Amino acid sequence: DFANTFLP
Amino acid sequence: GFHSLRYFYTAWSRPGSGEPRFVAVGYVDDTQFVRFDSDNASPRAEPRAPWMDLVEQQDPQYWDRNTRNARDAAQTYRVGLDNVRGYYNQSEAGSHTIQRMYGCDVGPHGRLLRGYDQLAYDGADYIALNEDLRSWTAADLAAQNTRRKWEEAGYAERDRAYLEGECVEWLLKHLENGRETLLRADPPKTHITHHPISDREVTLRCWALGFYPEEITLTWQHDGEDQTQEMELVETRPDGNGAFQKWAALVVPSGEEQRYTCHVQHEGLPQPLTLRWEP
Amino acid sequence: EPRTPKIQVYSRHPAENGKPNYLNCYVYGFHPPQIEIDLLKNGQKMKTEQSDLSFSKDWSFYLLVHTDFTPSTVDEYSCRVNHSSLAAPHMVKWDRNN
Repeated sequence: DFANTFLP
Repeated sequence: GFHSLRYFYTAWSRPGSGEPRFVAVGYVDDTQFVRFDSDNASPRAEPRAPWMDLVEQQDPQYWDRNTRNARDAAQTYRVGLDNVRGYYNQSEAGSHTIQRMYGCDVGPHGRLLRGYDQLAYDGADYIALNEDLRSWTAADLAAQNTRRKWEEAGYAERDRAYLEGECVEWLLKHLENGRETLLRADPPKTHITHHPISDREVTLRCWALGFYPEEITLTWQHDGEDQTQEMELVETRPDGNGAFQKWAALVVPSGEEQRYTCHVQHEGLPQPLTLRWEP
Repeated sequence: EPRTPKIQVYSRHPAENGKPNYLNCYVYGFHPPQIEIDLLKNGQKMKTEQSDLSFSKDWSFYLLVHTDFTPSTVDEYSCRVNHSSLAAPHMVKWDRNN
């Protein structure tokens, strides 16, 4: 799976 | 010796004439296995390697999970491009790029050697997760905006939980399910070419074709002295069928060819090879 | 400030005429990501497949464009790349000793 993505 | 699971995101703006585009690709070692592209109609995560054609039977939720993940990712990097543009007080006229690379290096007994999660903005370091997986390094003042937010949200812990858990577990799944593709070491097919230039000057080019993985070393030697400073060494290139090609060349006096040897090192060989030119 | 693409044009297997091989245009080391890459037959665009955008450790992008091709004696093969780092499109001809 892809990881989580965090908003810059 | 280790294996790697790595993911590569690129998001970039189309200021006037479009919303930003978002592309994601995943690799196990040197083999691509998945992609996502936000430009497609109703965009889905899609397989790119043969064993990935069986994931739907082995994990029936895989494609839906990851498609939903990729589509959320595209939405947040589209906002992320605007946030960062404001950190650098840039105008809305020009295009900009966010990149992300994350994944894990795993040694033999399923043992994590290193986790990483790095971002770049317009092609330069922006923020990176530190090797201890508990802190971030920000590249400049603008990126401190991001580090402070991510510290207060405690995202390092969530990143570390992924890199130590899911990333390691999924490398193992792909390695086992994709053993035929991934756990091979195809040695290069090697030969030497000969094209003279003048009456008494010649180019010797040492070829290596069809090898996997990409790592390889070609060296020319004259009487056992290394010719690295004198050789022309092309960048390794994909052959289009999942393997790689590379050559190294040296210009040499005519009639003196047999005093030059090409040394070839690749994981798929029992022993490194020496190579002479022969009529 | 943009980084200029490097270009290799080559074939999958050592080339001979009559045999149908695979024509490759590998374009790498560039930034920003938007770029136009075409494989050309006698100056006219061939239909072609392009790889999924990816990038290297230094953040520079690389792409492979590739198509089925059959070498001959008469036909010229080139790869045309345009990118913001370039003043105008660059074309590199296929030459059966790249």
